[PDB]
Amino acid sequence: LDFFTIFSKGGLVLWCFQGVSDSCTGPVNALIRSVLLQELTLKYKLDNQFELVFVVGFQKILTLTYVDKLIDDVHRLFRDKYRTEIQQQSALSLLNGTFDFQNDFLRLLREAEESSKSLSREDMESVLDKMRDHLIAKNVAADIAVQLCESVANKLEGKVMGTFSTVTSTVKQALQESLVQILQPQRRVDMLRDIMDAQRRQRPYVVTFCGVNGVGKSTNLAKISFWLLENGFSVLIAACDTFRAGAVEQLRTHTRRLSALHPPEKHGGRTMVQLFEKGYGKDAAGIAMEAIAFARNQGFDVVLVDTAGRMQDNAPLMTALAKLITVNTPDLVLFVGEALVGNEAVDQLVKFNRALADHSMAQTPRLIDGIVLTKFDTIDDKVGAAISMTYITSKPIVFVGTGQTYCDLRSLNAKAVVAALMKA
Amino acid sequence: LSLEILQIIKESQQQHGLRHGDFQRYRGYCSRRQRRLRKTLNFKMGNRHKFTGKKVTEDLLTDNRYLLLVLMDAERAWSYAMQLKQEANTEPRKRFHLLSRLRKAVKHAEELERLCESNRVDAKTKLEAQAYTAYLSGMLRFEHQEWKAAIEAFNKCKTIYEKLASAFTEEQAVLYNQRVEEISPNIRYCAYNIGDQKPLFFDLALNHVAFPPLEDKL
RNA sequence: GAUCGGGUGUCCGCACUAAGUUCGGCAUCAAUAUGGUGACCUCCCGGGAGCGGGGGACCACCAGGUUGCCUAAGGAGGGGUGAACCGGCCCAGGUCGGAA
Ligand SMILES: Nc1nc2c(ncn2[C@@H]2O[C@H](COP(=O)(O)OP(=O)(O)NP(=O)(O)O)[C@@H](O)[C@H]2O)c(=O)[nH]1
Ligand SMILES: [Mg+2]
Repeated sequence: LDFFTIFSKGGLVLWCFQGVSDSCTGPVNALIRSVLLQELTLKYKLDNQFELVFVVGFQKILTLTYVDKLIDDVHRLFRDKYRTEIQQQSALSLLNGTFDFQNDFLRLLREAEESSKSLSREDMESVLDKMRDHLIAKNVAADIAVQLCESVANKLEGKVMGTFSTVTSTVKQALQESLVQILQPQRRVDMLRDIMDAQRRQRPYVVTFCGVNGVGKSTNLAKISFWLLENGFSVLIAACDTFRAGAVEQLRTHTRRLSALHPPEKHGGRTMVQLFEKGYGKDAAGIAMEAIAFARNQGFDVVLVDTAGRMQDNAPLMTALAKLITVNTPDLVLFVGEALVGNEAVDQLVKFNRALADHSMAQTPRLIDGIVLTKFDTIDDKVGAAISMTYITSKPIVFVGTGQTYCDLRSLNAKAVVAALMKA
Repeated sequence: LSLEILQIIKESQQQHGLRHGDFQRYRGYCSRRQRRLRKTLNFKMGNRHKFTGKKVTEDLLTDNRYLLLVLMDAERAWSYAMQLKQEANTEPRKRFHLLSRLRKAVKHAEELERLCESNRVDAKTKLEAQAYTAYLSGMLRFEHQEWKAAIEAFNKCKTIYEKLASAFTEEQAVLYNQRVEEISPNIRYCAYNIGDQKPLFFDLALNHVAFPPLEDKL
């Protein structure tokens, strides 16, 4: 154990250890991996009763059994010796308490280096099983509904319940809060403001639509082409789907239908929707690079790159797709996944994001930047495909397709999707 | 001439599994890497029904390409031992098989450091191979579970890799200083347990062609 | 800004590479501490037999605790046959010993 910090959940360092040698090295990266990213090996132990976190830094992962016994005795001596300072609601009990735990830890560390030489989980057991069987039947991935349920027996273990609460309604509630915060990815988006920033180098805005076969990449690409034209934007559809029959005439019917609603006469006199196509059988990274150089020269604010649908287990073809998105450097990689897929929503995005970073040759690789959740009008409340997607990926559901026309494109109501999923 | 061994291993692991912790996939990419380096360059060890020892001699080291063959033997036996460290948490006998792959990963890297001692290789790959040996000897004597023999070949690997940084440009020193910083966390743990007892080029000299000051001429 | 330098990537029965796509061949080490199994050899001791009590010797396989003058790699993996007499075991009937 080279490191040990104990702070509260309100972000207040109570006590820290870094050895007599220098001091206080890496207490912030310790907090980040251990509390920030969970809602030298850097692990943690949570006291959820009194809102404490016990972050430790060690090597030789095989000594994890004695490092866990040292966090358990330090956690038992800390919450007993300072039970008065940590049990009060006021943050002025911890600001005014004196946590001189250095001589108690040096004794628990030197003594654990000789061994090397309320709400329990039994109560919350039955309701975490009825909630896991409700998420799975409401189309949350089978294992996403298992980690979700265990994030809640952890969060409420030790904690006292309200004046009017049961075992059932507590794990049922903190599972809704751990589900809205994970369906709240660490990302945001914008509009014309974002193409003014793409004009800081005088270049268009290139979005890449990727995904598995039949989800709605081409049809929702046309709902977003109608949504960009509605905001006054000219969009050049790059037809890089050269692995199918009628993949260019599908996009040419979308360009004929969109250059009818938004013609040059009703736009100022200039072309606003135009298809860039090179036929079938051509390279999809060569038609895409020609359409970015063509939209720059012909003045198209947006390029919407349509790619062919593929599986998730194709080493010679997820190589060519991951190399396309790595090299083309698109502004927003939009994974298109249907709201009808079940447990495959996890395997699609994990292999789609693992490919984009493997066959990438950068330091920080270009990963999927969002999700388009299509066929939303087909599940009717079996909505757990939105949770399975923003769970594994910490990327937002940029659009939610709700039909086949251009007007069936919605923003995500992520609050009522967890309220429908956590109500059983 | 040159070989960036550290850049070779780091971008082959992040691309073939080790970003998500797949040592079984990284070793299989290492074995297919070596088979296809052997089938292309016609450097097969055995023929059908017989085996002959592969000896990478000094004459074939001009290619700047056969050092990657022995390195893919060092990275294959290293990747197998790290996978056997995850399977030894539930099968503690797997540790005996782990330590037999790490003694032959330093032996390939000690035979690959002796090959780089040739005069046909620059002053960059002799020393990337010298201290890739001293890094695998500090990880084997760290898995010996002796904390003292672990900081002896880690402070040796740190002092070698730092002697290589100071000798060249601070831009090429970045690779050798990235590897002293790469093995520096392991040195703080063994010191805690000893004392326990054509590119685009612009012709910017055409913008310098201008008139002399014509104030004295009026 | 007329011709146009100066230079590339589309066209090839092409040149060399070697993340994958696919089916085969060959091949796959050894020593220790502990216990176990199966056989076999050689002594005592009791009995009217089938048998019962005990002392050693040797062989193979086996479990799992340390290991190597061990590998190009050598798991203490998973299975199946174990029969027309040759693994062990539980062995109906039958059968041999017995008054039983
Ligand atoms: N009901 C409904 N249907 C949708 C939605 N999004 C797409 N679809 C339908 O799903 C079908 C698939 O269309 P398409 O756009 O070609 O999907 P794709 O992913 O491009 N297929 P490919 O792999 O061949 O490129 C179409 O019939 C389309 O209308 C949606 O939100 N709701
Ligand atoms: Mg398509």
